[PDB]
Amino acid sequence: RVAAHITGTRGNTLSKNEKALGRKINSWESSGHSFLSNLHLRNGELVIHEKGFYYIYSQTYFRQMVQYIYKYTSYPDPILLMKSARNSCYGLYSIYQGGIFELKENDRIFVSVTNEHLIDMDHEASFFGAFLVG
Repeated sequence: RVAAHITGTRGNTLSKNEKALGRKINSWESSGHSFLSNLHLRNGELVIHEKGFYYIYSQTYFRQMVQYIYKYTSYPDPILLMKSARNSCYGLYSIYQGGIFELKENDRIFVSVTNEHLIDMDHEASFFGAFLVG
């Protein structure tokens, strides 16, 4: 089985730039409902082992709030796959988005966000994963 769901561990009050927009999230972890099967975690990125279509999704709890999902292929710069944007009026702005994407062996994917208004790493409120579809 090829699948992964990694948890955001929180230990609340948490734009863009040339190559990648927002700031990359790397505080996930492989006791919080997160696992790794035929995929691993490194530098806060999901490294692909098997080539195939993958339904990638991410929920970032914000507690211009835009969530990004990049892929690092055999190409110098990060390739943006999906982007979920929101704008506030306290606040509650969870953001879920997913989509099927073709990946090659060694492709690394990561989540990026605009900290426009805090991000809560509740292992239940903020996760990142993907799985092989066929």
